[PDB]
Amino acid sequence: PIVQNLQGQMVHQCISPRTLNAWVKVVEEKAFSPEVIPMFSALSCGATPQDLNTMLNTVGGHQAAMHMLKETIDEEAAEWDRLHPVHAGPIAPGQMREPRGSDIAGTTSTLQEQIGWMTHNPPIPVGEIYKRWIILGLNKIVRMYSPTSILDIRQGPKEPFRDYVDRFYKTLRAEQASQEVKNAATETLLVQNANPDCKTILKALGPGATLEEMMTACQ
Amino acid sequence: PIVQNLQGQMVHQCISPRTLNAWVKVVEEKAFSPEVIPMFSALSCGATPQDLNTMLNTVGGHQAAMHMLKETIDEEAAEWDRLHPVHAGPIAPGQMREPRGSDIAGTTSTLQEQIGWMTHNPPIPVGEIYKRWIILGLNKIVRMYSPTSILDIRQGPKEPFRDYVDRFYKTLRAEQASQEVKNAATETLLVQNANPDCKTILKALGPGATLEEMMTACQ
Amino acid sequence: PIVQNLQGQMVHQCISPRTLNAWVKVVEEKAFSPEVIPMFSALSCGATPQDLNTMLNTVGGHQAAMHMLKETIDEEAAEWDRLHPVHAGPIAPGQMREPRGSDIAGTTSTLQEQIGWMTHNPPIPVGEIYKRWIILGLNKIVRMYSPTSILDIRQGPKEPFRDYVDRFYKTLRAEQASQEVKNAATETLLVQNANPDCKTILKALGPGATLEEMMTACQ
Amino acid sequence: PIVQNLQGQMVHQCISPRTLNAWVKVVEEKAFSPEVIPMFSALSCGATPQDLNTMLNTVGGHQAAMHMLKETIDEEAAEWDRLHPVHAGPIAPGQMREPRGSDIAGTTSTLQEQIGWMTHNPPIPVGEIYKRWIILGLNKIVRMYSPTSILDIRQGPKEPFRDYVDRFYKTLRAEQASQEVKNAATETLLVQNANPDCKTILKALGPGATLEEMMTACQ
Amino acid sequence: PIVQNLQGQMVHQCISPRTLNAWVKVVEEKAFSPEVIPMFSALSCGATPQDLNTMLNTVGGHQAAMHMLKETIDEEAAEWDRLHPVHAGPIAPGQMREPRGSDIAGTTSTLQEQIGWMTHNPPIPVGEIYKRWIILGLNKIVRMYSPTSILDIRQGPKEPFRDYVDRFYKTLRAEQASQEVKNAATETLLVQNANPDCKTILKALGPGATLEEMMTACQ
Amino acid sequence: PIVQNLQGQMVHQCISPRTLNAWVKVVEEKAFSPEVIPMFSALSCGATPQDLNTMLNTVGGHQAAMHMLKETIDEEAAEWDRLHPVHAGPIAPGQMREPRGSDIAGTTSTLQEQIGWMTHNPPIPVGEIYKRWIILGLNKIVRMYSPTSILDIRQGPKEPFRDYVDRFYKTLRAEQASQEVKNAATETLLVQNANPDCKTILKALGPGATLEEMMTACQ
Ligand SMILES: [Cl-]
Ligand SMILES: [Cl-]
Ligand SMILES: [Cl-]
Ligand SMILES: [Cl-]
Ligand SMILES: [Cl-]
Ligand SMILES: [Cl-]
Ligand SMILES: [Cl-]
Ligand SMILES: [Cl-]
Ligand SMILES: [Cl-]
Ligand SMILES: [Cl-]
Ligand SMILES: [Cl-]
Ligand SMILES: [Cl-]
Ligand SMILES: [Cl-]
Ligand SMILES: [Cl-]
Ligand SMILES: [Cl-]
Ligand SMILES: [Cl-]
Ligand SMILES: [Cl-]
Ligand SMILES: [Cl-]
Ligand SMILES: [Cl-]
Ligand SMILES: [Cl-]
Ligand SMILES: [Cl-]
Ligand SMILES: [Cl-]
Ligand SMILES: [Cl-]
Ligand SMILES: [Cl-]
Ligand SMILES: [Cl-]
Ligand SMILES: [Cl-]
Ligand SMILES: [Cl-]
Ligand SMILES: [Cl-]
Ligand SMILES: [Cl-]
Ligand SMILES: [Cl-]
Repeated sequence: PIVQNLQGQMVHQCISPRTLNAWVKVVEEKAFSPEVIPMFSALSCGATPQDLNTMLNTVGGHQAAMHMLKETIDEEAAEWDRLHPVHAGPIAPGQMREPRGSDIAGTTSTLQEQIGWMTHNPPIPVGEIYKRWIILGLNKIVRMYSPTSILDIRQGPKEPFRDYVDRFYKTLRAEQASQEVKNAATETLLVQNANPDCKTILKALGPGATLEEMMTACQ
Repeated sequence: PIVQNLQGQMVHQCISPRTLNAWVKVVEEKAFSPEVIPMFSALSCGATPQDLNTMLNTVGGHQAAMHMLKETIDEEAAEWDRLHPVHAGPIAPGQMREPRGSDIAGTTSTLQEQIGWMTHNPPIPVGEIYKRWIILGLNKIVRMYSPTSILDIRQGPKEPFRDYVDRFYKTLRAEQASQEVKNAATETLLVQNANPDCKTILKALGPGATLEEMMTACQ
Repeated sequence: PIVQNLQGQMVHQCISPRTLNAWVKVVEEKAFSPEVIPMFSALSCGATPQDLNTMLNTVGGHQAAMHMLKETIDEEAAEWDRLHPVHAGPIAPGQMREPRGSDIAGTTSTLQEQIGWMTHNPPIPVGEIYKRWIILGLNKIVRMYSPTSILDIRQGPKEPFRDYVDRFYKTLRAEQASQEVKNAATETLLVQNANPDCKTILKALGPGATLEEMMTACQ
Repeated sequence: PIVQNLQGQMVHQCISPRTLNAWVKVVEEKAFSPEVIPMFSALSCGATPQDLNTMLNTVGGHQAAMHMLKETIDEEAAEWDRLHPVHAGPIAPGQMREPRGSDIAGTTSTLQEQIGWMTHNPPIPVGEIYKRWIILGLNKIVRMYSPTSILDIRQGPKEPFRDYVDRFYKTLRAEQASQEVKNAATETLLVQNANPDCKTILKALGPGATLEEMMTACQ
Repeated sequence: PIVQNLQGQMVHQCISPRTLNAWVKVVEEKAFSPEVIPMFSALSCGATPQDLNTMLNTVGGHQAAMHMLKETIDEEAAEWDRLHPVHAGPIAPGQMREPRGSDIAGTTSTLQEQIGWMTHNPPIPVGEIYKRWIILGLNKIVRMYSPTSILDIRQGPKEPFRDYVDRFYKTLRAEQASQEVKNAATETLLVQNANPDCKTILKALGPGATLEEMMTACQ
Repeated sequence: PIVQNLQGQMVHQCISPRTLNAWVKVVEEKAFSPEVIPMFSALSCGATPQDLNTMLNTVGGHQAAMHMLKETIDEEAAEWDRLHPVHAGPIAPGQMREPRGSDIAGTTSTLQEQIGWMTHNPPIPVGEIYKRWIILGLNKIVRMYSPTSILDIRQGPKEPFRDYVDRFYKTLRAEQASQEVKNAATETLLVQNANPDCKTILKALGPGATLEEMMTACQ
């Protein structure tokens, strides 16, 4: 990654074996669960496009998802080239060439060029731009591999309300619905999909009840 | 986190894989036991709002609690906006804009802005302010998930007084009662809920006896 | 902890996940064995009062001992206030306020104030003062939880003298007797509690024999 | 490796025990799977030719592949000598001698000479040149040890399309075919080798369908 | 330990949790085998007397040996006081007081005083002096706990000569005999204690044969 | 080891617990396999003679080999003294005394003297000179403990050619034959010791075939 050393200058460091192993293990253990994406974003803190390609390519298996990830990366790279056409001309002695879509993806750019963009003033954060493309493609993989729909998450007649809400927002997180549909899930599906005994209690609670108040009422 | 390097300047460092893994493991092993909160506060030492959101979002499962945590965060963010209304106007070339409630929660603020507030002179510690909101919501989760009331912790007729006091303050810690009710628990419930043999000995001890004196007397 | 960086200035560092995990594990594995106290003192090297409270509060269970530890801390804090009454008045622009007993315990003082005392010239080592209070309370827990008295440690008729001396000083260490009673344990109880065959040999050795000479004679 | 320290100067560091152990373990666990090559490239970040020879020589077993790796290294070293014949003459007091093919492979060059080339201005990156030779030979080992041909990867009549695509691109990755043959694998073999039910659905999808659209259609 | 930082000045660092755990584990696993002593010397590199007492006191059990270690430390401390009687008088503003025997053992000296002696110019290496006393006492424990004498290590009639020499020098190492008795062990006891078949071959080899030549001859 | 810090000056660092443990473990797991020697050379990067003696002495067991290692060290030390007789005379205030053979082995030299030679200008690399002696003795141990001769490595009638070549160069590596005998092993013994079916195919391949071509032909 490109990290600021203990002197105030942005320099390159090699990706650590701890970072490499941590990313491989979480994919082996959790696959494409929703919480893997924030783990990927944190383990790739300050990562160059080369570091991002390293983390992706060190993953063995799940190649169906890894190839869906490449298509999303190519789609975003093509959109970047449509919005940022590179202007031909010799690069000034102290400047950097404009990055193409494949340059941000680390496939047509060298590490020195990636360091040059990320450490420029003002900097071109090709690592963070590439990471946005990767996380976008990873989120589509999480939704595709989500097995259960939120409509099928219903509380059992003897299931504790706490365990049911655990399954509810676990499923809703993988579905990655819109903000409007997710915010009202507390007042709509969570009450509708509860068992008759708890739904009766939640009805007498009235609208605008917090999740803490709803879980307390059905305990 | 924002850490002072070995030169006296506050700079940003990426959250370490050791920190990321340590927080995920303690939640997998201890869930929301009371001692998880001081572990979260220590692992998030100097953490930015982005680091705090990272630690929370890397947690898979327990989504009922994680969503109760979001509501507490939104409640505190709304209270911050009520007490600190942002004043409109162009930001001076060397100053920072006033953070909104969602800016402290890391949802509407960039890392550069969070670094700008935390490294300002005087600094706006949005990371520590956000951590106060998170710990507040985490403490409410510990109380809700506390299974046993302190009134039901009674010493068995053959249970050693040491094991009974272990269960007593373990339950009392999760209940997180007031300081007045918790301080007098030594002289009130701890003696009342003891078995007849030890309660007789603790009665002859008289008021004002230390826990060391009470445990010694019933050994 | 407050550590001297690689430039000669005392600055604050966050407590490491390795330090946090090491202290939690040794309590889970060894509880309050005598050797846990030097491990606590080493793991808390240069620790601030906040770091000390962190290590104590991350311990789940053993709450009977942890509450006995709080009473010892409060007793020492009250003794500190009796010997150091804070003088009222505005603090000079470059000075620090006098710490109260609860300030050294980290309950009424901020981290910045603890850094201010520990890095002062001359420094007020509130971390080492607090650690003395904690170790004092921890030593009382080791004695209370010591199951066997030194008077009951006797060598078996067929027990090797080496194993008996292992049990002897293991028990004596947890008892934490006075220096006078512990120094003469070599010449008094260790010989008296040996089996008849080894006691006969140790009698012919004469007074002033080293433990190496006594163990060799009964081999 | 040759790493830039926290002062802006390229200096040598010893290869860490974490790096040494991580490379030995991944070979013990994954042998010559395709994802081992990006792991080798990352673990050898900034590595000198001596570090590269160290990582290769610490591998016990797989000596058939390790000897095939030596022949590829010798072939590339001979090609380097054909394109870069060293010019005889005394080296200037501040310059470096031209590296031979065996000098880049670390067999006829000292560490000081490798540091001299890598830290030169302009630098001769003998470590990255050697790594290109090693990765080239490692890729030939991956293809040779690939057990299954892509033509034999066909979807079962009841096999889910997701698992079939997992096996498809896993096999195709080890085959390491040309870019033209690999890019069209989505529109050609992946549909041809699917079961009759999914092939019918993929036919009605039409050409130019993304892998995300194809996997969704056969779910 | 007192380590030279990355600026050329000798400063104090806290003993690491890795060092603390490594010393406790090797004692739990190997007890007082001969190879534990060089491990103790390496783990205590640059250690202060406080660090040395920390490592010794973190050891639970083996208290018979740990108390024999204290007597050896007191014997050496008394010998130091006999050779270095402290001269009374006020210490100059830039000097250090002469260390007593108990000051080197870390029992009557503070860490600041130990840092003052070790970082003095010229330095008083109280840590290395104390370590010599500890290693001296540890070596006496290794000899006492050595179960087998070198005279009883004889090669079996069917035992391979390699395994017999393994047992020979393993026993001889724990005995820690004199240099004269240990150097000639190759030409004396190693041949005398071999089986009749190998002793016949070693006799025809003649004097002055290396261990490599002796092991080859009896293979 | 003597490592260049982050300021361009060669200073001493204590050998890390990770380095100490890594060397002990690889000897416990792999003994004296050929790949242990490059692991020893890497773990001892920049090691002083004291660090080298530390790594050797921390090895418990295998004392037959460890004593054969001492004789090789003494042989090389005697050869060093024969080629470098120390010249008597007082050492200049800024110079270092000439190292004897036992000084390079770390037995008659202090750490300060070893630092003085290694950090001299020009430096006397006593650590690398000692390491050459150790690796020389370690290689003789690998050959002695090699159980199988290369002449006895023959391909089974149903053994895959890949597994046979694995056993071939594994045995040849431990034998550590000459370069001339090892280079022609591809064209001589590897074909001669193959089964009749593969030997027939390798005969029709003709001379000068690469190992990749030979393994492909017998697959
Ligand atoms: Cl690492
Ligand atoms: Cl995987
Ligand atoms: Cl994310
Ligand atoms: Cl450019
Ligand atoms: Cl609940
Ligand atoms: Cl880490
Ligand atoms: Cl979890
Ligand atoms: Cl807390
Ligand atoms: Cl701003
Ligand atoms: Cl008790
Ligand atoms: Cl850590
Ligand atoms: Cl515990
Ligand atoms: Cl202590
Ligand atoms: Cl103040
Ligand atoms: Cl004994
Ligand atoms: Cl390491
Ligand atoms: Cl292997
Ligand atoms: Cl690669
Ligand atoms: Cl040169
Ligand atoms: Cl799917
Ligand atoms: Cl550590
Ligand atoms: Cl132990
Ligand atoms: Cl030693
Ligand atoms: Cl003094
Ligand atoms: Cl042998
Ligand atoms: Cl370490
Ligand atoms: Cl071993
Ligand atoms: Cl080597
Ligand atoms: Cl000298
Ligand atoms: Cl093959």
